[PDB]
Amino acid sequence: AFDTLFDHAPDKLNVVKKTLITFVNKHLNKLNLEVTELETQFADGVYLVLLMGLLEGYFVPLHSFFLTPDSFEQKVLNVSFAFELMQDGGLEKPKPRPEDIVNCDLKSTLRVLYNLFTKYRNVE
Amino acid sequence: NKHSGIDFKQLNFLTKLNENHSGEWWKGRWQGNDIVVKVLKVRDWSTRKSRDFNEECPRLRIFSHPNVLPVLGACQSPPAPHPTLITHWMPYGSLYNVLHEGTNFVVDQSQAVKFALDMARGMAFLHTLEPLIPRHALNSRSVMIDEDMTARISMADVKFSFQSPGRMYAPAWVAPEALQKKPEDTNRRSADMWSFAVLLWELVTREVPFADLSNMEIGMKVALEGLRPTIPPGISPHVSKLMKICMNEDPAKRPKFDMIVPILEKMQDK
Repeated sequence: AFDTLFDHAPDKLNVVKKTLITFVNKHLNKLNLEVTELETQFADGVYLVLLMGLLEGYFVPLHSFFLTPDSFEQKVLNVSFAFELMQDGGLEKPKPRPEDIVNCDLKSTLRVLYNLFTKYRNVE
Repeated sequence: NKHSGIDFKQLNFLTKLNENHSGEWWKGRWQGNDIVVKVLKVRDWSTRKSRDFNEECPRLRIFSHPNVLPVLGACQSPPAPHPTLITHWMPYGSLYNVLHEGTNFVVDQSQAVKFALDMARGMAFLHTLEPLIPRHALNSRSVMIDEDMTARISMADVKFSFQSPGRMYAPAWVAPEALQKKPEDTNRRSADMWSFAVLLWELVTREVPFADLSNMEIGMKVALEGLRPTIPPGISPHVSKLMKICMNEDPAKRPKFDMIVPILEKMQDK
């Protein structure tokens, strides 16, 4: 479904963006963090790590990832870690490469976020 | 091989007790014993991880201290379907169960003090081991309560090298430095004394620490925003003093367990 919707269904896509912003903020706002745009605010992997702990009920020790990544490589490591966490929770390996997220590919970013929303949309 | 472990075929699974991120617990029977079977959850099991489990399990087999509850045995996998630990069944469950999920009489403050002494003795013992048992976190879920109400540090609750390295599920008992630094860069004995201070807090309040927050919120706020348990009002000066020094911000000023055992021994009914 997802690729058809992204390439051909613009209004349906804006509802997906809006729902996703609402979903990520519902969790991230518990840490006083706010997402205003999906295009670049997940690219460094930090919010994906934090979100996974919020959705699955753990803290991630600060030495386990880079809280303030200062390179491409560090971001890639963050995102790859986040994808492992998703697999540890029972999701299949995500389709995008971690590099696709760090390079702000919108379709890749929204597909990852949309698979989180589908699984975790009822988490308080 | 030196040990083959317990034969999985000999275990009789009776009742499921619990399941979480780490695995499933079942009440069972084995060779005439009432046991708890812990079936560990692991992704991408391998020969290497299996070898590691078999080398890590024997450290858990501590049968020389009344306040330590050993692993009675383990099932190597293969040939067991999954790595599994067996312990004797502790009729009152965990300290957490006893304090927060009781259904009958509430444990009295004498019994609470005896829990605290039991836990401090067990920790003083475990702190004599060289090297320390790796990845052992003290919290109320990882202490068990035996038939005569003795508290025992649970060796089956130690995490293995292959389990969830970057996921912490009970951060409310973890020292702020340990939320932020690798174990190699922290004094693990001093971090364990913070965990004990939070258990004193829980024994005083009979509340779950930071019960209103998620685990991520707890770790982030403790690590980065200075969140701490509030010292309860209306407690004796020596309880207050002990909790404050055990929960000192500076790890090097927290006492050794063998220096608080004698305080707790004075606090007991005799």
